[PDB]
Amino acid sequence: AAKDLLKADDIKKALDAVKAEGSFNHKKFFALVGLKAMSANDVKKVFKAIDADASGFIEEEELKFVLKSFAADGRDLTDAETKAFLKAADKDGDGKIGIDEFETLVHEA
Ligand SMILES: [Ca+2]
Ligand SMILES: [Ca+2]
Repeated sequence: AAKDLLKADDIKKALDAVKAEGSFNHKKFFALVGLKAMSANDVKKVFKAIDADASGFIEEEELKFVLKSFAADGRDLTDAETKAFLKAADKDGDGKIGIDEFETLVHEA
């Protein structure tokens, strides 16, 4: 759904930089693809897609396929890479990244 809403080549540079098995962080990746360039509104729409279980929330499982909107199966978290996104974006440390938390980590990425 966000594959046509992106630049295409921007997703090939971020994923090509993290493809390693633990080379993903979340800042250099999103900063590359260009998700922060989107507008807070078009960001709430990017998150609505991150929301895998349609629960207006980004749970740890979402993090596993966080880059799914860009690729049904693009970057497959290594597990440790998923433990970074969760402890790098979850500021309140609640276990769920709502929008403001997500759009805040997508723009500061
Ligand atoms: Ca959710
Ligand atoms: Ca949170």
